[PDB]
Amino acid sequence: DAVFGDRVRRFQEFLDTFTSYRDSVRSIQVYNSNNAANYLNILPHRIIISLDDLREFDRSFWSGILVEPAYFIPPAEKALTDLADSMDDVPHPNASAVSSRHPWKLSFKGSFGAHALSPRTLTAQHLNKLVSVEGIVTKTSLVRPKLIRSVHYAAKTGRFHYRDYTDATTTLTTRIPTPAIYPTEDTEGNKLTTEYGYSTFIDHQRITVQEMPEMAPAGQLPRSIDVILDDDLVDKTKPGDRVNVVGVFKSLGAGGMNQSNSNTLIGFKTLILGNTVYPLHARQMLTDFDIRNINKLSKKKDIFDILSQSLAPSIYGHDHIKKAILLMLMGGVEKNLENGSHLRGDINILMVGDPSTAKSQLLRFVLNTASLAIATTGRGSSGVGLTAAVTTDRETGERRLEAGAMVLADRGVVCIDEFDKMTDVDRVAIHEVMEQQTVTIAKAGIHTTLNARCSVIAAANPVFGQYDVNRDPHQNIALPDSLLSRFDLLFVVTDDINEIRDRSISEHVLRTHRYLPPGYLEGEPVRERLNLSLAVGEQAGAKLAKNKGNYNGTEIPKLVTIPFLRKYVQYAKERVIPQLTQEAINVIVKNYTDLRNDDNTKKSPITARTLETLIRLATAHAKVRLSKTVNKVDAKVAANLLRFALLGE
Amino acid sequence: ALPSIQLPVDYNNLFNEITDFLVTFKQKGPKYMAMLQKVANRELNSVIIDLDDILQYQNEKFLQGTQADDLVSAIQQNANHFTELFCRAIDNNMPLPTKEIDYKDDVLDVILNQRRLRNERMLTELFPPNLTRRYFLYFKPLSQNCARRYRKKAISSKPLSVRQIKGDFLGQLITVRGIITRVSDVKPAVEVIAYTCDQCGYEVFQEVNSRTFTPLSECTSEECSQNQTKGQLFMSTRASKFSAFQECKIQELSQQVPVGHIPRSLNIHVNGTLVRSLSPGDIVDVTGIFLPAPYTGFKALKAGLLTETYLEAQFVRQHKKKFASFSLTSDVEERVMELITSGDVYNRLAKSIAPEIY
DNA sequence: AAAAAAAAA
Ligand SMILES: Nc1ncnc2c1ncn2[C@@H]1O[C@H](COP(=O)(O)OP(=O)(O)OP(=O)(O)O)[C@@H](O)[C@H]1O
Ligand SMILES: [Mg+2]
Ligand SMILES: [Zn+2]
Repeated sequence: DAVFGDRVRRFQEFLDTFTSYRDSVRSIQVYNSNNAANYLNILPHRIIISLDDLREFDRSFWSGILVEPAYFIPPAEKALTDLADSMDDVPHPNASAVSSRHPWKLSFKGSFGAHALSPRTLTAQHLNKLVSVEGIVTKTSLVRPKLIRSVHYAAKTGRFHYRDYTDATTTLTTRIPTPAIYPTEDTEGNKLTTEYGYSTFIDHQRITVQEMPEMAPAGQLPRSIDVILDDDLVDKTKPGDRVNVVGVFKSLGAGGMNQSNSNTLIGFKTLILGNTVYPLHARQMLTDFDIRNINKLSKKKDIFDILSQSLAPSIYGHDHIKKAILLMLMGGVEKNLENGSHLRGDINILMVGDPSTAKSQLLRFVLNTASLAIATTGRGSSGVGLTAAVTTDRETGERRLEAGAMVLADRGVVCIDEFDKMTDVDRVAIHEVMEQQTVTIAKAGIHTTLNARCSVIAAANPVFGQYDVNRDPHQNIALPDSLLSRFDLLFVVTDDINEIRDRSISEHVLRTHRYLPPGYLEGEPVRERLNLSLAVGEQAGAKLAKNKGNYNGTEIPKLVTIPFLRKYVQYAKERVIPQLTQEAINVIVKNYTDLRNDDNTKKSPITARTLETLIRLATAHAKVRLSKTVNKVDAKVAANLLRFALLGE
Repeated sequence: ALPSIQLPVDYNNLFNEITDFLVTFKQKGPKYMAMLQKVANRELNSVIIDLDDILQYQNEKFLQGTQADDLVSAIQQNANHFTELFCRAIDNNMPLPTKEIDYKDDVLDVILNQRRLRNERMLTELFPPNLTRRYFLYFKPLSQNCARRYRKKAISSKPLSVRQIKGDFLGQLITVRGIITRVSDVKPAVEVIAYTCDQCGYEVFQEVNSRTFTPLSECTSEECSQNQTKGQLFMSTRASKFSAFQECKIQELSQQVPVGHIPRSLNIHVNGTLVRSLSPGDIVDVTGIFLPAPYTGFKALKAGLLTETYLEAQFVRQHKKKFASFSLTSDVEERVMELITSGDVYNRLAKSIAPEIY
C-alpha cells in the first residue's frame, strides 16, 4: 500500500546522499546520446551499488534486502527508474524506442557474511534470500528471446493498444498467471493486428554451475545448481570458467501439490535468479608502476635466465626444460596469407624418460602457472568425446553439439599424461588437430569446422621399464614417426647415478619437506579455510613490495614471484609483435645448413620444418626481451637450445 | 480490457505520401508507372521497391516547406505493415493493359468469369483482392553512399553475424551474412482456400495467413442457409491460390566466431519468385524481415513466453564467385590472344602454380 | 548418440 512509497522515498533519499551513482548515470546518458547520430557499443541501463554504504546509512533497509529481497528490491528499482526519468532530458525522442521502459535493474557488491555459500551448502533455510555462490561453469543453454509486452493496432479506431505478460521467472513476486493468447478482437469486435517493432522481447539463457571438485567431501561426487539470467549479461563467459554469481534463491512451481502428483514423495524445484556475474580467476589489469617495473626488468641484460630459473623453484636441475617451457608459454605469432593459407605459430614440446624424474610435477606446475590450461589423461579419455559430442537439449528438444576437451582450450595449452598408453585410434583425432588446428564434425546432420589453435605438451615413458641408450631412438618410443615429426622439441631425460648429484638432490628434497606454512604451527595438519571476506573486490613505485620478487634470500641471482611473472606474460602476449630481420636470417640459414650436413648420429632426423621451429623460437625470444625486431642473439640462443635438445650439450 | 497509448505515427499521411511518391516519382517518364504497365500486361511477375529512391525523393522535396515527416525511418522500424500499404496502393493505381493478352490460358479468370456470369446475371460476391493479385512485392535495402550523401544516419544494411542478432531486432529489416548449408525442396503454400458449395450459389472463400488451418462445416448459401442441408461443402483445388514455399538455414562464418564457442544457426523462409535463387555452400548477404514464430506448433504447453524466431527473405546477393563454364566473352578472347602471343606456356604454368614450394 | 562388458574370430 503505502510501504512501497515509503521505501521508494527512502531509497531516493539514499541515492541523493551519495553522489557517485548520479555521476555514473549521467555519464551513461551522455555516452548513449553521443552514440546516436555522430559519424557500435551501447551502455546497458544497469548500475552496481556497494551495500557497505547502504549498511552504514540505514541498517533496516540493508537487513530487509539481505533477508527478504522480494519486498525491497522492486521499490529500489522503481525509485532508481524515477530518478533516471527525472534527470533525463530528451526534447525530440523516437516513437518505437521511447516505449522501451527499461527499469534499470541493479547489481550488488560488498561483504555478504553468512550468505556466501557453495552449491552443496544451499539448503531449505536459505530460500528467498539474496546469496552469492562460487563455482565452475558446466553447460549452457541457447539464447532464445521471450515476449514481455505486445502492441496492437486497429484500423477503424486508430488507437494503439498494449497488453503486458509476465511469468514466474520474469518477476520476483508471484502474480496471477497470464497465457500467451494474442488479443485479436476489440470489445466492439474491431480487428487488431499485432505490431512487431513496437513490442518488447528480452533475451533468455539458462546455465548450470558446479561446485569446485577440489573442495569436496572425501568420497563424494561434486554437486551443481542451475542459474537463470536474462536481458543483459545474457552470453557472458562459457563452459569451463570459474564464476561468482550473485542472485536470489527462490522456489517455483506447484511441484505436485495439484492433482498431477503420482506418488507421495514429491519435491519442489529450486532455482537462482542471477543478478550479477563476476569472473573469479582463483587481477588481470596492469597498473602504471607495474608497467614501469616491467620495463625496468626488461631493460636488464639477463632477464630470460632469471625468468627461467623462477619457474618451479622446487625442482632440481632441468634448467633447459624450464627455458623451453618459458618460450612455449609465449610462443611466436600466427601467419596468414592471401595465397599461402595459414602458418602455425606456437611450439609443442614432448618429453620421454625413465620413471621418477619429475615430469608429472612439472606438468602440474605448468597447469597452475598458465593463463588457461586443461588437464587430460591418456587412459581416461575418448577421442570422439575429446573433440565434440551430440546431446539433446531438454528444453528445445533438439540435439546440439557440446564442446569437447580440446575445443575448450582454444588459444590455450593442453597437457596429456600417459600419452604412450593412450589408445591408437584416438591418436588420429590428435593428428588432425596437429595438421590444421581445426576439427571437423560431420555426424547426424551437422557439418561444422571448429577452431582449436592450442598447443599440446605431453610426457611419455619408453617401451621398456628404463631407457636404453644403446638402442635406436625409434625403437625406444612406441609412437609412430608420423606424429613424432610434428613436435618441435623432443627431450630425453635419464637419472644417471652419481654420488655428488645424489647428495645434492637428497639435500634439496630434504630441505623442501622441512617447510611450515606461515603463522601455523607444526603439530596439527592443514585445515580448510573459508572464502574471501569480500564477495566482490576490485604511494606508487616507491615501495617495490612484490616487484623485485625475492621473497627469501638463497642465492646472489634474483627471483620473481608467480603473480609478477604472469603479469609479464600477459603484457608480452599482447603489447609486442616482433618482426624478424636479415641479420638473424643469415645465422639461421648458416646453422641449419651446418646441422643438416654435420653427418653424424643424432636422436631424430631433421628436415625442412625445423627451420620454421628456429624462426618461431627466435620470435619467442624477441618477445621475451620485449623488442619489435629480432636480433642475432635470439638466433644464437635458439640454435644452442636446439643443439642441446638434439645432440646433447 | 486493453489500455490505450498514444504514438506519433498515423497511417493516413503515410498512405497519401506513398501514393504521391508512386505517381509523381521521376528517376521513359515515371519509372513506377512503367513497372505497373509491364505488370498490367502480365509481363512482370514481381515488384522491387528501392528505399534509396524514397530517401532521395523525400530529401529533394524537403527543399519546399511542405514535407513534415520521413518514411524510411518507419520502414526500418516496422516492415510488414508497409507491405499491405504498398499492395493496397498498387491495387488502387493499376493502369489498364496496353497489350493483347492470351485470355484463354488464365483458367482462374475463366472460372471467376463463369461465377460472375452466374451471380451478377441474377443481380455476386466481393472477392478478396489478394486472390486477384498476380505480382509479388519485394524490398531492397539502401546503399551506404546514399546515406553518405546526406547528414542523416539512414544506414541499415551492416551485415550482422548470426549471434549478433538480439531480441530487440524483431520486426525490423536487417541484413545478415553467412554460409548456406541446407536447402529444402520447393513445395506449394496456400494463400486463399476456396470451397465449392455443391451448386448452391456462390462458392465460399477463405484466407489463412497462419501456419495452421481449419476447415469450414456449413456455408452461407441461401438454400444451404435454409433450415435443411443442401450439399456438403468441398475444397476446390483449382479455385484456390497457391504460392511457392522454401526454407533454409544459414551458419556463421568461422572468422566471426568468438574464441571457445560453437557457431549458431538461423532459419530463413523464402516465398515467391525469389525461390531457388541460392544453392548450398556459398557466402551470401541476405536482407529480410526478422519475425517471431509461435511455439504452439510443437504443442508442448510449455515456454509460456519463449518463442522461436525466423527471417523472411527479401533480397539476396549471391556474392562468392562464378565458374561460368568458360562461356566465351570478348575479354577472354583477347586474353587467349595474349596467351597465344606468350609462346610456350606450360613451363610458366608449372612455375606459377605453387611458388611457395621450391 | 556415447560408454562399457562378452564371446568368437
Ligand atoms: N629434480 C627433482 N626435484 C624435486 N623432486 C624430484 C626431482 N626428481 C624427482 N622428484 C620427485 O620424484 C617424485 C616422482 O614424481 P612424478 O611421479 O611426478 O615423476 P615423473 O618423472 O613424472 O614420473 P612418472 O613417469 O611415474 O610419471 C616426486 O615426488 C618428485 O618430487
Ligand atoms: Mg611421475
Ligand atoms: Zn449447397
